[PDB]
Amino acid sequence: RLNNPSRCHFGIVGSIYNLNDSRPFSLVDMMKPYNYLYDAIHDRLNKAIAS
Amino acid sequence: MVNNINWVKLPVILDRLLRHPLLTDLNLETAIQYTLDFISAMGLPNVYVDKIETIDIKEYRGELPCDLISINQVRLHKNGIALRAMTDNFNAYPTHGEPSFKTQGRVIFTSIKHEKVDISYKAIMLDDEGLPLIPDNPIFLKTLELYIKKEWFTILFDMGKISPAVLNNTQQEYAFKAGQCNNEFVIPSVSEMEAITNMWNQLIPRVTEFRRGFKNLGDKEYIRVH
Repeated sequence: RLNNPSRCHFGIVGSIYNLNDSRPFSLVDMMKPYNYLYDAIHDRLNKAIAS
Repeated sequence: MVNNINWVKLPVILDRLLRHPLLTDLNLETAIQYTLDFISAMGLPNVYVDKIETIDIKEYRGELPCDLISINQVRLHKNGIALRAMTDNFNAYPTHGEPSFKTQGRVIFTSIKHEKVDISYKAIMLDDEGLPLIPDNPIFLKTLELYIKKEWFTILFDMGKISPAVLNNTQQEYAFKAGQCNNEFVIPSVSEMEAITNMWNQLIPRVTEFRRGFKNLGDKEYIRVH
């Protein structure tokens, strides 16, 4: 940068999709419990279909 | 069962029967037979002694223990995998899968040629004398007393030495105490209801506790929080 000799970084650029300095609560995180419940209930459904 | 099976010797029942003047010709010899008959007719699994005993299979056949009455499980010794009932009609017969078993007498017919199998079986608790040993549960004792009284009165009625009303009363009382004794030994305790509860509520059903020795049947099913 022009005025600050100490401003430098690496080629790596990115972002965390977080809320207020926390770890990111992703979309998959907030859909995962429902997917697990779906899998368990469909397990019951399949075992019912077998019997 | 809520209560504990404290063992007592067989003539405890003759203490109680012989209170009746009409049962004074009863003996230990008669009590043994009718006690074994009562034990079988009720079919309570808490009255038997659980034992585990390994045997060798020579070729689809193995020698069975002497005191065996009923088998809880058979499994392979090296793997621990349980065996199922054999449905095959030509098991070791060749022409020109998973392991299973079949037991008739002193012989167990497995589908495996040469392995050691572990058998978890039920026997009768014996006395210092080679005799059956009965629970001291006064419900069990009263029901066995009423069983023997009912049989003796049935003989005496076949003779005509007892009134039909007396036999009818004896049969009524024995029937009620038989039902009550059945419920006493079978209704689970608190720990057995925790095991049954942990068997009952599974979000992910567990359907393979036969493979193990039903070890994890009453284990609680934990779901991680997300």
